[PDB]
Amino acid sequence: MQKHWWHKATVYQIYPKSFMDTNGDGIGDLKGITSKLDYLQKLGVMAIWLSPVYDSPMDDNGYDIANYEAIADIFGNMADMDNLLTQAKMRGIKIIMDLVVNHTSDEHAWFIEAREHPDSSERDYYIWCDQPNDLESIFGGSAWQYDDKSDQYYLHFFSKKQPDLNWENANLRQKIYDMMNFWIDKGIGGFRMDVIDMIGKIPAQHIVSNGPKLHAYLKEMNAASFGQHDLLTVGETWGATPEIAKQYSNPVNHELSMVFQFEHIGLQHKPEAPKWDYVKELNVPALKTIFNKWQTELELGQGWNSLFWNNHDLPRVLSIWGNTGKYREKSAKALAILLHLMRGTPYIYQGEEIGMTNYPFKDLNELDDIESLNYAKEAFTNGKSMETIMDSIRMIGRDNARTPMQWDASQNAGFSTADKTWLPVNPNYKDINVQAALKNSNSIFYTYQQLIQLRKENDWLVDADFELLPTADKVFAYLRKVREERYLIVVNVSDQEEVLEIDVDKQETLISNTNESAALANHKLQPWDAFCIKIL
Ligand SMILES: [Ca+2]
Ligand SMILES: [Ca+2]
Ligand SMILES: [Ca+2]
Repeated sequence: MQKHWWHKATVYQIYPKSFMDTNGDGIGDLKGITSKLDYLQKLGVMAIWLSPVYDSPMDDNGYDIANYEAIADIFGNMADMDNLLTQAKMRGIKIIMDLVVNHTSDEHAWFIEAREHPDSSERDYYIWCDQPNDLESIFGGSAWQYDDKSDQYYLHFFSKKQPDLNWENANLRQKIYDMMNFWIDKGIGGFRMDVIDMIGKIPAQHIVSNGPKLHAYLKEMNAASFGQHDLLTVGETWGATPEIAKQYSNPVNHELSMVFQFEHIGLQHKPEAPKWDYVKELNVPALKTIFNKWQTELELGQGWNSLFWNNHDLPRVLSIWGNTGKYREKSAKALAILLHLMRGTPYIYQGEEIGMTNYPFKDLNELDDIESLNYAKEAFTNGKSMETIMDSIRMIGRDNARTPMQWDASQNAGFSTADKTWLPVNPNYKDINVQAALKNSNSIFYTYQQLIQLRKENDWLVDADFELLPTADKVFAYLRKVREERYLIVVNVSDQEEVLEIDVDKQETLISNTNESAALANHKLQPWDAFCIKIL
């Protein structure tokens, strides 16, 4: 197991439009991010996964790129970007850019030429057809959009303004590599690869993710760009299984460092049902099976896990799986303890470290996300009341993760000085904000800070194995072992008292949000009790 700088790293995901606004337009920008690097350094993260800040029409808020080498005017300019890289590096922080190459904006120059001149080479940069099959767009409707100018349908698994790139075109792939090397030379620390498991798509055969040439393309990409460097590459792979992740992350395959797997996220909705048909409560026994599987199947040297609870497309963890009332702070720490002490690279989504929650959206106008808006329009004429629709969106809507970062108790939680913010600031900012989190020595922030420091200083977080222990349904306990070291992690993922039928010899407490001694002696766990102790 060759160790790289990122094996001890914790990554922080920033959603640019909602992090920090510095010019009063109600939207976050690059200078905003740069001004908060001391805060992130204090937190201890070693890298930032920066969501798209490239030139874009914003149909999918940055994931529909019109120019891979230009900063969207709304975030600032290339000078601001360069300074961010510089200032971040000065503080031990690397920047991981969001690589979105499965598709581009329909306003990208390649597509404009493809449509304007169907004989051009860029025409083959996309996927066209005369007779469309029944493939569907992930944002609703057909994945094929009819273009009346050229008289053919172009593929788009996402919005109509996000035409898919043709990865069978070796020349297109090379263009992508040239663009990737453009960013590599600027000093980035890696790439977060957007739906990367779709580049092996074969539309005509209804093959989307995990296509036959997927890994060959990744090997080619690696060899043509990031491979020669020591960067962190993580792919967003919704169709990833432990076996597939081994192929992606085992160093011997020369592909990626790790990938985001969404099997645990699948528990947020009924099996074989739309994400909108959400599950009210976390099936802890189900989560235990999934986490244990990924921990066991990806043994050191054979692969590497990424660890996350939420992102810019998911409900904040406290709202979907934690507690947002009497045990908000405690459940937040519990969930933090539970995830970060497993083997892998953990990712913290902005606001997660202070325990932010979903937002109580009142109506559709207040929303912004095309996915939710498309869902609402369809659902309303298919048996769903507006109230039922708004209820699903308040729980699952991607906009819940996109409300402004809550810095303090001043106007707009200190996010901006503008009359209004692009997305509304959650009123709970009066109680939930960075300033208040930093002031309280035992706040959620310090739990994450401590977890981050434990990983940077102790090899066992990486070297130790993982063993799930038999416990009550809602109790998530496991031990990490290596050499003469044995670590016991116990987390009561429950709003109520649970049993703990174990006997151990505690020799050291690494971290705890409660009186771990009392729990061990009384053989019972208080709601959301969580701790890691070194045992004999
Ligand atoms: Ca701004
Ligand atoms: Ca026509
Ligand atoms: Ca003002």
